[PDB]
Amino acid sequence: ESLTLQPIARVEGTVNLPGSKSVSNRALLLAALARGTTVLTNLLDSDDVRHMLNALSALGVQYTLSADRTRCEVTGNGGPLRSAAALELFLGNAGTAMRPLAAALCLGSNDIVLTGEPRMKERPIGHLVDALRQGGAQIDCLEQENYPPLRLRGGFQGGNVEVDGSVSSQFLTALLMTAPLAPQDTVIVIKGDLVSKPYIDITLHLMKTFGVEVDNQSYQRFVVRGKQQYQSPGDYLVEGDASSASYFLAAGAIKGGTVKVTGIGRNSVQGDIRFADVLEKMGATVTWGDDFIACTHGELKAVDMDMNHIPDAAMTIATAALFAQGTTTLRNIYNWRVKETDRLFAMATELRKVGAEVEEGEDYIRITPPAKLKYAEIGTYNDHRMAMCFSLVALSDTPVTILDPKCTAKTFPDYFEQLARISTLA
Ligand SMILES: O=C(O)C1=C[C@@H](OP(=O)(O)O)[C@@H](O)[C@H](O)C1
Repeated sequence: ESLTLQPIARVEGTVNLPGSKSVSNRALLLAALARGTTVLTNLLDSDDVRHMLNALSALGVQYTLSADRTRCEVTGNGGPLRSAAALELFLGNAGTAMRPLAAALCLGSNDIVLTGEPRMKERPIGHLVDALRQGGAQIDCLEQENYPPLRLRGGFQGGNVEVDGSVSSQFLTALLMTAPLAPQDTVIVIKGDLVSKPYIDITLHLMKTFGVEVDNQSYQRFVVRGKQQYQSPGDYLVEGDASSASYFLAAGAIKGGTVKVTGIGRNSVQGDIRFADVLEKMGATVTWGDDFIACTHGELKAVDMDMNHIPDAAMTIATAALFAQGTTTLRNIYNWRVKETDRLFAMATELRKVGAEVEEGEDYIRITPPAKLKYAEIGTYNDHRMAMCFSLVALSDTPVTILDPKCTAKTFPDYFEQLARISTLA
């Protein structure tokens, strides 16, 4: 399968964002653990969320979904997830299911195997397993240490644990969400640098919404009290997805017009709202509201920036760089290599097909645009963001052909239709 995008002369309009994947999967897990019934509004319907929903169903969590799957009423367990069956749960390539559920299922005495698609068995989890085992969990890495599939037999108590922060923030997120329900207090010491810190902030905001606070000591040590129970907030509104928003804001920066996205704004908890600051630095004009961000085209110039705070939205800058004057350098993005694909390799390989000169560093990428873009078929590596980032090539005089376009469904099934709604073809 492929989709050819014809050259787009102008983008403009207003995009009502689908729900945030990061918020959706945290809120589903917390609602399943909490006391009380939580009603989630603007939940994302995408593969990653569906895998979380299916796992929760298999684990006995009671919930109802609206016809469109964006409103979900979750009856909380008022305690850890529990199954008497020796289940095997398939989690696709959803890190926000695999990492958080691996930790959550270490509470109690279940016997559950977590697995996923071939790529998920190549994505690291050892830093999380190490910390969980330090706290008493029984875990078997059935194929190789440091990777799924995992057999979880429970027993996490708490105590003094160390988690490496240098590869994924999702390990710390998973520990943070599970620790409050453990029988003992947990003191988490961070080994090394912590990457993707804004996603830790999402986790802490969500936990607070569900009635639990922790002591965050400068992102280097976290004190969590055990013996707690999450408390349903009642209604909870899932923010629009700020990572999905990046494509439309960038499209406005490149080929607007003014493109406005709704469902996020200046006070959102998602770190990817800071992507708009990059577009502003490149020369676009950005306007903020409480519930929108808008971007209007201006002449674009390259940037050289540390992108560790926005690793996903940073991919959008890599293709937006094709439209900027000068060489763009994106630094401190090593963990691109361990995500849906090796995104440093993939981004460099596909950018070169459209004519860019690319230096693929170990943990950075440097992109020098060609004078004129070239037509290419873009491989997408079963990575939603490769498809969505390369859609921006068509904001030029050159079409682009996206291979396997349905991979966008990991987080954004209707991406191309939403892009078409704001596009005027040349
Ligand atoms: O916690 C989250 O919701 C996420 C954390 C990030 O991963 P890393 O912490 O591995 O960078 C991000 O890339 C991912 O898409 C979503």
